[PDB]
Amino acid sequence: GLTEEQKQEIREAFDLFDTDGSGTIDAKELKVAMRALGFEPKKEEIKKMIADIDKDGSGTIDFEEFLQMMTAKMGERDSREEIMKAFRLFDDDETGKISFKNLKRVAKELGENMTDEELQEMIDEADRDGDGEVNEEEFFRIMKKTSLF
Amino acid sequence: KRRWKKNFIAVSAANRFKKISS
Ligand SMILES: [Ca+2]
Ligand SMILES: [Ca+2]
Ligand SMILES: [Ca+2]
Ligand SMILES: [Ca+2]
Repeated sequence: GLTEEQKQEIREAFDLFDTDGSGTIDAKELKVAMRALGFEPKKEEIKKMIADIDKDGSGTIDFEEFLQMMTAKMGERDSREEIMKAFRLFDDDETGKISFKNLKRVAKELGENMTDEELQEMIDEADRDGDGEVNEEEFFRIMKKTSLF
Repeated sequence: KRRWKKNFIAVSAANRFKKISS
């Protein structure tokens, strides 16, 4: 059973695909978001993404369809590699740590309108060992996913 | 806090959609 805070966080994530704020992800919004993140999605690959999550035949994913997607069961092994896959999406320069610049790169692709101060406070709060970057452990930790690391 | 997790959930979603395609 998800708290309001966990639903809210999913919703804020939903909001980054739904740029026109219609309350749905269309196929063209999905395509723009996947390219930006560096996956090279194909027109037909997008049709399958859309069809598999939209359960009411609208051709769009609303927050409730997205919310099933983002709360479906997953084993611990699958979930670890999930966090890991996401950490490596950031690590662009393959250095083993998430730097200010990684984050700035990723916030921009998702269309976050963040200042450097706001990015630095995001770096600052995860850091922990005071090195100015975010390693694997402290990544797991700020995601509130400690027992997986 | 929420910013970190928000990014996580968006990038996790990207990763799920990619998984669906293949
Ligand atoms: Ca929309
Ligand atoms: Ca729908
Ligand atoms: Ca890095
Ligand atoms: Ca650190």
